[PDB]
Amino acid sequence: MQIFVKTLTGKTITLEVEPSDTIENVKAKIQDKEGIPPDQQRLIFAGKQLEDGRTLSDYNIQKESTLHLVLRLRGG
Amino acid sequence: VKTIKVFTTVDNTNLHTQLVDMSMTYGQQFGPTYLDGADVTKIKPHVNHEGKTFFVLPSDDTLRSEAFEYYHTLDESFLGRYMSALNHTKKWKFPQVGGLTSIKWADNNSYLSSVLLALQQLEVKFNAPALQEAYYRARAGDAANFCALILAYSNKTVGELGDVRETMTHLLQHANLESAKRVLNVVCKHCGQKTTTLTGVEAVMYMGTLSYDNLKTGVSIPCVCGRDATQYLVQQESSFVMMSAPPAEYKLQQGTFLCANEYTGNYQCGHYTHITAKETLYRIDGAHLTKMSEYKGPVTDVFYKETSYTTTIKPVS
Ligand code: NA
Ligand SMILES: [Zn+2]
Repeated sequence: MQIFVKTLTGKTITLEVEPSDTIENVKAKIQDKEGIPPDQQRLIFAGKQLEDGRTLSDYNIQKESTLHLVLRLRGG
Repeated sequence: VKTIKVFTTVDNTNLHTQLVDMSMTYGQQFGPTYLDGADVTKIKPHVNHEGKTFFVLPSDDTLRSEAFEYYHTLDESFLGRYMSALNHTKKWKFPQVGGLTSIKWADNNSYLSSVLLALQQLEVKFNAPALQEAYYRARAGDAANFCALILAYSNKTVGELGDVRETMTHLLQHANLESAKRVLNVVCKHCGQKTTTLTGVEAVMYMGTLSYDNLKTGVSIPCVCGRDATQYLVQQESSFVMMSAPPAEYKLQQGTFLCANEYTGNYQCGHYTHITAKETLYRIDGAHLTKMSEYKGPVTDVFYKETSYTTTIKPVS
């Protein structure tokens, strides 16, 4: 299925995924395509934080869903 | 064989009597061993150690049980990481600023000071005895242990750059949020209405807007049909909410929020300060205080008090 990932800069990344895929796996697809390291990536779905070890299915992320990619802050 | 008597512990409550050989290192006897945070594994017992309490790694069934009950983790690396952090955090200063325990800046700790400052303003209780005990001490101004625990629970080291929202999320996994509940509706002009219910940590966190009012009145979100829909809060039961967004210019006004933090910098490196609403606004930067009637800057998390909220919005006809 297709999902979309909206970046901070306003780009929409388009991914081919399955409900069973982990969030970590989705981050890996983002990385190959946009060069964003997974350790920086934080995926959000309608305001909810998504966690690496959980799956798209766990969050009821279905076809044509849009996630938001935000970035970890690096505060001293 | 010459010996001294010492006590070992993983929880500082259950003490285990030991006789240690002066000719052997602590590492030869207990494995990793710490005295008030300091790693003494490589050294031999000293006459001055007589009767003192040492922290050790959980290396038998009893110690593992005691560590699990105290820390609420099964991570074998936990105590070691906790002690490693504590050796540094015991050197930090914890001034009272605007009536709150803060942290004087050191070791990239501004994100930790903002976590600590915010927690003290929330009606929140921890489940893990290690956190209960250390948090109580932190409220009292003795925050070294609590700070080292934040680092250990977050899997971060002293000096590592950090994210207040992420750190809060880790900590709140150990908080009693069993009755925290959030109901959200999403309404699309074409697709109609969908409702979900969140509990625990997910019920009190949000990433996308700083404004609690906005969550109440409607946030524009993409719909799977390709149009925009409106997400809004139907019901909230919790003692607070934390509303977060990527840092952006925002105005904090008196009488409208509990406390907040701002992040100055970029995605490579930034610095946090805390804003608390008292008789006026107080901006707290470690040991420093600046009073102000309003704050405009790159706010990234805002906290609001709550008890029970129910929407006035009705289903579409
Ligand atoms: Na701070
Ligand atoms: Zn729709």
